[PDB]
Amino acid sequence: RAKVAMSHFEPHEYIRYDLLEKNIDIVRKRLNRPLTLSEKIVYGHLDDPANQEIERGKTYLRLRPDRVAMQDATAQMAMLQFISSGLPKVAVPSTIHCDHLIEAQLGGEKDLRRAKDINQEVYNFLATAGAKYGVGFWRPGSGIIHQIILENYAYPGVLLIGTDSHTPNGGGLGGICIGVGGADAVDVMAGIPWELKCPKVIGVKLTGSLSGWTSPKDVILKVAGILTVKGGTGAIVEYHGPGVDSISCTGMATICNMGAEIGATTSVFPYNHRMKKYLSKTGRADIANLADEFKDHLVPDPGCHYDQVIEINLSELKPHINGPFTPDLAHPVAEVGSVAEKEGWPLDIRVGLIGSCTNSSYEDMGRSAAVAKQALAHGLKCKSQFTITPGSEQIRATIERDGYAQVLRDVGGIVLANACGPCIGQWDRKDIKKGEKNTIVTSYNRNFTGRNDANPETHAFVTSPEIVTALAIAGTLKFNPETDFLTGKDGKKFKLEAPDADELPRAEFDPGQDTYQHPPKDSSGQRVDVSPTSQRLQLLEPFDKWDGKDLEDLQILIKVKGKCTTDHISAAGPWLKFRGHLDNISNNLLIGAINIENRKANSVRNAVTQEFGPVPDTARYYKQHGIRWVVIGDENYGEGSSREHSALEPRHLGGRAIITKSFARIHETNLKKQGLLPLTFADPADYNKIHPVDKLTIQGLKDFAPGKPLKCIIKHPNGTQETILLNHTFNETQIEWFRAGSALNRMKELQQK
Ligand code: SF4
Repeated sequence: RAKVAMSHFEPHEYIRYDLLEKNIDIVRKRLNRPLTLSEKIVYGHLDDPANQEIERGKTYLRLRPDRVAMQDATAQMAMLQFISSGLPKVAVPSTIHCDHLIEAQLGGEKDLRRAKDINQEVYNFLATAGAKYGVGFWRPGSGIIHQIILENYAYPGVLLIGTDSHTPNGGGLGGICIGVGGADAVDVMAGIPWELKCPKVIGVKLTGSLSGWTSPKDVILKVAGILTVKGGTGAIVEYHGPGVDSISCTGMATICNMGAEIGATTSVFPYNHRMKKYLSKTGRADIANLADEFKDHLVPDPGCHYDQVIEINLSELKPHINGPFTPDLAHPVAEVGSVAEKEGWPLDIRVGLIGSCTNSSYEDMGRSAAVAKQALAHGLKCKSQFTITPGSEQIRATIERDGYAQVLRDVGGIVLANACGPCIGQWDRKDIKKGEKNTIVTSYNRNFTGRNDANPETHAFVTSPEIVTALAIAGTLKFNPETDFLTGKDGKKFKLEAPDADELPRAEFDPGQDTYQHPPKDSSGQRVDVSPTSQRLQLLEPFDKWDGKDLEDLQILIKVKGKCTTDHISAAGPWLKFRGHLDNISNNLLIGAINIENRKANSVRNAVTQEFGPVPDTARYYKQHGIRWVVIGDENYGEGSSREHSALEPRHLGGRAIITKSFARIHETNLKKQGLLPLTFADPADYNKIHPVDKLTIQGLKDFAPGKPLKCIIKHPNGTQETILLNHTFNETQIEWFRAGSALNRMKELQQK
């Protein structure tokens, strides 16, 4: 067909829209109905379009992704599992992005220099494993993974998977970009079909157009308050309607990004002229030209069916601020001042933080700068502390050039390295004592307990970058930028005009310094060295194969009450130091989860000793003594981040099964991948029949089968037993992972020995 390369770094890897077209046509012949846009891109990437059973919410699709992207907090364990596979080279375009391990402390260059010193061992391991297996490497300082992907790798119709739950960001350029755990990335780098449960499709019709202070972030802050954090589970969110053309390409990426907070498989927007424009300004006019010739396959079919439709009128949407400890507690900015007051949420804002992958684009920096120049024109500066993270080197170089960074420095902000930083708790915060109740407002996405600064009483609210700037200048939540007055230096009351800024640089982007490192596709005879006494890296020992028996008299390690996020199961911040060391990071296992017995975090009863202690220590004690254990959880267990450490750690410390009312998708897949049994109650009221003291037998593992429930015998202390039924969503591919001990063990059996 055309020979248009997938990116500037892979001149020989061509976009296959011909293949996409061919597969869409095979599938629509079978289904005889309109296809949504997500169905076109997803079913157009099927391994076997002619034979695949396609039922939304029901069948597992065997897909062929176009490329794999990893960031350095998850790439370590994905590459250690790739090293166990024994395979010589990755089968599809793959990149590593070093963005998670740069701690904010001093700002910019100083923080970057220090992270390069502190994290040398890790960055060295990833560059070397990258050179050897043929993975591209974006060096520290290059930018947050999703901003580098939008700028260089996402195009209309791509199917991309990434080891990070905010990989949906790339839906802002018309592709299907899905968050997975490191073991799923290994399947694709290994060349075997990736499986995904066929999604439902929620259509969101946008009407009207944005104006004034309302920005793209408000659309997804409103959708999250509507759907709630579990409302998107099992579905792709597909935006459509006349209002779509009112949003910039990075604005579309913001809305798709935070779809992660409602549990959605991903989100996507149809190819339009704002995307074409962004592709041309990022050096990819030939890809825009080819997508124009294939435009039919890059928009939804007329009259396609959504399983749920939501309609939002962009012209009536007002500025929102969500939180404090869930991203779906939504408030208009005009009322957060009074709800806070009523609820006892601290009103004075300590720190205002703009950035993260959700809101770090050129336009976000221009709109924040536009608020800040108005304050400056009245002789004001931020009352709160104010930090700014540019999403990539190209954006840092261009906002510097076009004057935005200096305005933001002059109102009192500190520009941080192009990295996650305070968003995953990589922040050396010292203005509050630990346990001090305080409020910070961010333009981030999650705001779970102790995620930004490990302080559980920090109240974090997420909003748009221009509203963080306005509230940082006022320093109080009781300020509405739309209505209220600030007092300048000169004694006059003045009002903030709504920010206006260009979506893209008028001139071209300044690319900044060189940060990509191509694999030697010649040499590749690197030895990857992992010191056997390293505290940060450790080669994996394979998990045990299933012994062929039922699981009798399992001890309950903990019965969790309430919300149990992957940040509750395997915290980040200081623990990021150990993301390549399974035994060392297992010391944070479930330390944030609330135990129903006492309502305490990290305090469970050891069954043998009858002493209450830390959860990691109690799991190690049971493991040491041969006691197999179980976790009993509530609804949406595993909400959040895709980090597979939340599944690897319970497997390492002797866990066998996790029985909940429901699971978030990526955690449930990670649990099956590591050879654990994720099971749900056939009747959620049975959660109330199980007490911490009871022992459980899971029965019927011998004829474990797709669609057949498992019998659980609850053994009460008084001799009383009760049988309940537990559902599972395993197909026969996944039952093989369980029988082998893990998915990686199974792949190694298929290597003929
Ligand atoms: S959500 Fe935060 S921690 Fe996760 S990739 Fe984005 S900026 Fe980094």
